[PDB]
Amino acid sequence: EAPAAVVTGAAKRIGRAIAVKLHQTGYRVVIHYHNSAEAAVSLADELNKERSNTAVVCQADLTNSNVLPASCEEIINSCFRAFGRCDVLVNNASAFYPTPLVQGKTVETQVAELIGTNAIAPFLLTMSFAQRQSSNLSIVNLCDAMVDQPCMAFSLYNMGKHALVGLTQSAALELAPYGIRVNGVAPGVSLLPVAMGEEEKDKWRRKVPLGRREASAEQIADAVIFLVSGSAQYITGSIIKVDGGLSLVHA
Amino acid sequence: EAPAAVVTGAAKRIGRAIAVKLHQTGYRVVIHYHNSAEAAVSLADELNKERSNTAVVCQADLTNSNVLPASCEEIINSCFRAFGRCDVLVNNASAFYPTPLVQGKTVETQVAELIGTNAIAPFLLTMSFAQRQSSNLSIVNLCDAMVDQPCMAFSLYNMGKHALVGLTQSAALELAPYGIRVNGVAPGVSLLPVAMGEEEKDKWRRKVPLGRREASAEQIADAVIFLVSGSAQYITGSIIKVDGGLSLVHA
Amino acid sequence: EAPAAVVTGAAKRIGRAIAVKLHQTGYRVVIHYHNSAEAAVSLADELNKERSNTAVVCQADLTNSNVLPASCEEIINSCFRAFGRCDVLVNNASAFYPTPLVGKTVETQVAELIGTNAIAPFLLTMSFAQRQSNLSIVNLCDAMVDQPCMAFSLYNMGKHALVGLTQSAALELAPYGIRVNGVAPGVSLLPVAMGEEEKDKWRRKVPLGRREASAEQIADAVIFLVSGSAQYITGSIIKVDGGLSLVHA
Amino acid sequence: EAPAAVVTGAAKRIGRAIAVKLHQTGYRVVIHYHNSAEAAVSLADELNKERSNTAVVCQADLTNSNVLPASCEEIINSCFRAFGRCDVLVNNASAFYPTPLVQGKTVETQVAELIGTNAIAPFLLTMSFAQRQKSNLSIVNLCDAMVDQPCMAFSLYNMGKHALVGLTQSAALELAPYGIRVNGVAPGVSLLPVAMGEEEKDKWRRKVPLGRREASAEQIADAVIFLVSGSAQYITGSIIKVDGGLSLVHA
Ligand SMILES: NC(=O)c1ccc[n+]([C@@H]2O[C@H](COP(=O)([O-])OP(=O)(O)OC[C@H]3O[C@@H](n4cnc5c(N)ncnc54)[C@H](OP(=O)(O)O)[C@@H]3O)[C@@H](O)[C@H]2O)c1
Ligand SMILES: NC(=O)c1ccc[n+]([C@@H]2O[C@H](COP(=O)([O-])OP(=O)(O)OC[C@H]3O[C@@H](n4cnc5c(N)ncnc54)[C@H](OP(=O)(O)O)[C@@H]3O)[C@@H](O)[C@H]2O)c1
Ligand SMILES: NC(=O)c1ccc[n+]([C@@H]2O[C@H](COP(=O)([O-])OP(=O)(O)OC[C@H]3O[C@@H](n4cnc5c(N)ncnc54)[C@H](OP(=O)(O)O)[C@@H]3O)[C@@H](O)[C@H]2O)c1
Ligand SMILES: NC(=O)c1ccc[n+]([C@@H]2O[C@H](COP(=O)([O-])OP(=O)(O)OC[C@H]3O[C@@H](n4cnc5c(N)ncnc54)[C@H](OP(=O)(O)O)[C@@H]3O)[C@@H](O)[C@H]2O)c1
Ligand SMILES: Nc1nc(N)c2c(-c3ccccc3)c(-c3ccc(Br)cc3)[nH]c2n1
Ligand SMILES: Nc1nc(N)c2c(-c3ccccc3)c(-c3ccc(Br)cc3)[nH]c2n1
Ligand SMILES: Nc1nc(N)c2c(-c3ccccc3)c(-c3ccc(Br)cc3)[nH]c2n1
Ligand SMILES: Nc1nc(N)c2c(-c3ccccc3)c(-c3ccc(Br)cc3)[nH]c2n1
Repeated sequence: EAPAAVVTGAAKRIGRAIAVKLHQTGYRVVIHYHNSAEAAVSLADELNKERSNTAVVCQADLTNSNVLPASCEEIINSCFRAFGRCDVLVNNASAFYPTPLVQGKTVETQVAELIGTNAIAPFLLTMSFAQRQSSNLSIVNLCDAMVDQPCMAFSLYNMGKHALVGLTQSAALELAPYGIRVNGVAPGVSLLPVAMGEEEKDKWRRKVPLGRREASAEQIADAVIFLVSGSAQYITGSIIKVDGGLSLVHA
Repeated sequence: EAPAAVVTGAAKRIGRAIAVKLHQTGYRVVIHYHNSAEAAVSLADELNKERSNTAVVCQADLTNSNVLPASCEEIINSCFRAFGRCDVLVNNASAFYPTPLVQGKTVETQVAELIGTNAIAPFLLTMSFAQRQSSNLSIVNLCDAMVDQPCMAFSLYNMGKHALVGLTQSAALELAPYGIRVNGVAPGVSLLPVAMGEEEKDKWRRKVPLGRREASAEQIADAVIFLVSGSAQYITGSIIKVDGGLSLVHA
Repeated sequence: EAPAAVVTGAAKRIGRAIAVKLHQTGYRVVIHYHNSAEAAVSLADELNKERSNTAVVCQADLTNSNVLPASCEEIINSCFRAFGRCDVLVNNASAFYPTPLVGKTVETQVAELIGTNAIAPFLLTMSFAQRQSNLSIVNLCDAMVDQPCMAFSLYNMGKHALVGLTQSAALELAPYGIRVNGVAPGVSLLPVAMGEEEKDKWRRKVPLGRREASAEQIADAVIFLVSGSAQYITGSIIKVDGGLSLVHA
Repeated sequence: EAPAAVVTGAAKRIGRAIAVKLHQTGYRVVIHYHNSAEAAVSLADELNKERSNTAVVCQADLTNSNVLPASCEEIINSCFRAFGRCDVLVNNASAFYPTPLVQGKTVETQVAELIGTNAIAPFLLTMSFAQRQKSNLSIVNLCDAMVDQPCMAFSLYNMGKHALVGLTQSAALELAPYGIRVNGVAPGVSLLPVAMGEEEKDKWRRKVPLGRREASAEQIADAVIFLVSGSAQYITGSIIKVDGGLSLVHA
């Protein structure tokens, strides 16, 4: 029978691309979302129309809180519900905005959001994924290739992305006895943020040595697909950059 | 007059060695502690017996919560109250224990203590240290040379230490325009846990290529006070391992 | 027409599996070898007997010396002569033996270890870039580069050099559309030569399945990096180590 | 009795600054040099005026060749003949010029020079240092903080420096039983070529978060002094960036 995948924040952009490619590949999918209800379901529609009863949505806030453990357990239960199993988890949902260390939301809701989405939620979803368990179980976390050359005033965001690296590695180690492989994919400049002015998008595009453009979500998705495939059966603890060389450029 | 430093989790072991070294090099010191009140006031007595009015204790749970921001603000304030300045902050305090992904603290609490002590409280304390500001201002984060080869089942801890790497870097970037340098010191195996039985202590020592033993607490302190000193005026963002070669030893 | 690939040290073990997989994917191949000439011409038969005229062999010593640049120029040149093109270069060949800080001369140890693992790869890359689709290079790195074997420093030195090439050439060749990346095995394809004790010694260390990578698992990552699914990947090095580099002493 | 150090390319600039400081710390010094005989000797003199019979010079080419092992072995013997002991070795001489991949030394020569100076000579020097020694014995390699963010068209230089990281770690591990520590110091932007236009110099300075200026050679030397000191006695395999945050700045 077909294998099943959760993708968090899958309604749009890189998560959507990841869900769709998983689906094209043969996976059933749980499309998680938080605010983007309509677009989660029009994606479920498009997927179901290709193959019936192979895409469900599932809603949750992944901010850090007393209920996040329960919420994450439910994101996983929702895959066991819909489809009777969970083979793959993709931690993609991510909050991303500035948090200057100096003044010239409150700071703890910033902690909860940035940290929760980017680290703690992936950790709990990792627990829950593992608890339930010729399989090919793997997890893939959306990392950041610029993690060691971070943007100005984004410390919390970066602490979250650093912790996810930490999680990737710890969980790879601890869960390899179970055959649960844990890897990551590190976009650099990919789909630019929607509000960003077009002249700012071009600035960033120009930085990238491979063809002076951002990666398509599709291109990110391909690195994910590879890591979930049987061609990655010996890979765990690896974080593939997909950055066009961006991480290599000195200031 | 004499500079002032805050050392978190300073009552004993490595934090006490830092406090002491900074005091001998001529700093006044805030000795932050959590539960170890006796050892803390005992340390501050010794240090004030050496040099009257140069040491204070300040108490605070560094567990993550919505008041942790004010608790950190107050640690910094305590230093400005007692001494009129704050030149150096050492982020030493840390919670350490297994958090197995697969199986009595709640996980939420496990998250709050492990992330909050090793990453969030430092972020917050950095913000406040920055906010409150001839001078040689620096921060020194106690990190972990094994961060990329972590203990089995210490994933929340390892995510906190990783995030602490991220802060060190992002903060160093963000606060260099203020002349605030931000660096780290990364033990490997130093003073073993108080209640580890000698036999297990030795398994760990035998792994150290340089001497087959652990770093004394002073050996850690030395790296700290180097990084604080004017012999490091241009160092920012560096984390210095003090692991006697252990991170280089493969399995 | 079908793309072409150079694989160094492709007569046997990982290098061979890589030449084979690239052939299955529809590439023509230049099979480089040094001493393993019998194996090398046998491989070429297999592949040519499967698709005619799609494999040649090419002998070279990749030890550092003043004729290396010429040797490396000629390996690339061999691919152009045999196939009219060269889309992919795989730096695989590598010398591997202890060189303690306390057989052969230290100058011969330097020239074999640094040559094979670093200098030939740099030379071959140069020649590859200068003779010019989905063009790219894959360097076989080493997942244990930052946690090495005791006494293997010339070797390690080579591998570190390789990382730097991989990055330096990734960045430099990008405006020419050449991608450069790496695959980094942990403990892989253990010989029958090694003792059961010593083979089990390494196998016990690997978190994922208590075993070494197969030649073909290392090759899989290679072909992923040359494929149209890696078009935005350059500068990247993929560990394929079953968790080994995450294991503390 | 006074300890003794070898410093390669000690005539000028950073290595001289290292020699001076080792000297001012109490070291007798071997000042090695290749073409700068006149400044080598003027330094030997300046130092010997300070303390008689504490500084010699030793000329050699450190390009890779059949005679490099012997030339390196001599350099070490030179310190032994002069001072009766070899305590510290600082590998600092480096060739540095662009070697583009794509269309007037021959490439064989460039290899020999860039890899010999940066990598093979430090290895051969490390062998002989070690061979003689079988206390506070340490080696310090001058590394590069931009080694993973390389300058465009400096592949052979970058390979050199990369191999050097590899030696540091390899040697640290292997020489640890002999009590010999092996560390590195990783300048980012220090002394700019004398002849480089100030307008070109400023483009590098302005990159540097910490004070928008290059490291002085004494700042680099402060890190080396630390590494050789008794404060660094458990420190091996470590590389300390001295870069004012430039390694942290993205494109
Ligand atoms: N874009 C890039 O160039 C880039 C660069 C480096 C790394 N990455 C990483 O690659 C991944 C994908 O990036 P992206 O730009 O596609 O992400 P994105 O557009 O910022 O957001 C991804 C999704 O995360 C979900 N999300 C945000 N906050 C949440 C919360 N509190 N609870 C639950 N879900 C939440 C959102 O879902 P709803 O819309 O359903 O509310 C959103 O659609 C991320 O992990 C990102 O950090 C991306
Ligand atoms: N020891 C090692 O071998 C080693 C290895 C790697 C890294 N490091 C790092 O070096 C630093 C010192 O190590 P160590 O072994 O001396 O640390 P430790 O004794 O395990 O912890 C130091 C102190 O941190 C404080 N702390 C713990 N939980 C807290 C909470 N919720 N709120 C406030 N404070 C809390 C405690 O103070 P009270 O006693 O007053 O409660 C504790 O005494 C740590 O960051 C550690 O991770 C040490
Ligand atoms: N095997 C592992 O576990 C492992 C681990 C980490 C990294 N890697 C890397 O992955 C790659 C493949 O590994 P491997 O174990 O398959 O390699 P291997 O069998 O040790 O060597 C492969 C080939 O390199 C060639 N070679 C050696 N010295 C040479 C010289 N002076 N000139 C030209 N060619 C020479 C030999 O060709 P001939 O037989 O024709 O003489 C040999 O067949 C290597 O770069 C290796 O370092 C492997
Ligand atoms: N300055 C920087 O910004 C920077 C940045 C990153 C790393 N570093 C590293 O820090 C170290 C010192 O840098 P620096 O700028 O002061 O050095 P440098 O001036 O570029 O060169 C140092 C010395 O190396 C010697 N040298 C060159 N080729 C040689 C050969 N074939 N054999 C023997 N010696 C040779 C020269 O000695 P003679 O003059 O006697 O011929 C020269 O004075 C170097 O290893 C460098 O790579 C420096
Ligand atoms: N969830 C999420 N969304 C994003 N949109 C980004 C973006 C993003 C922001 C601006 C332009 C392109 C991508 C990044 C990001 C991280 C480090 C650096 Br250096 C640069 C960008 N992380 C991100 N994470
Ligand atoms: N606050 C704190 N206390 C500690 N006692 C440790 C210890 C510690 C405990 C037992 C034996 C050696 C060290 C560590 C630690 C970090 C990485 C690895 Br791999 C292993 C342990 N972090 C620690 N952090
Ligand atoms: N060209 C080449 N051949 C090899 N056979 C190896 C081997 C190898 C060694 C022992 C058993 C099997 C393969 C490795 C290798 C590198 C780092 C560590 Br830590 C351990 C092994 N590199 C290698 N490179
Ligand atoms: N032996 C040597 N000398 C130098 N003068 C440099 C310089 C240097 C040359 C000009 C301006 C600034 C520094 C560098 C260097 C390292 C990383 C980058 Br990204 C760029 C240059 N390495 C060097 N190595």
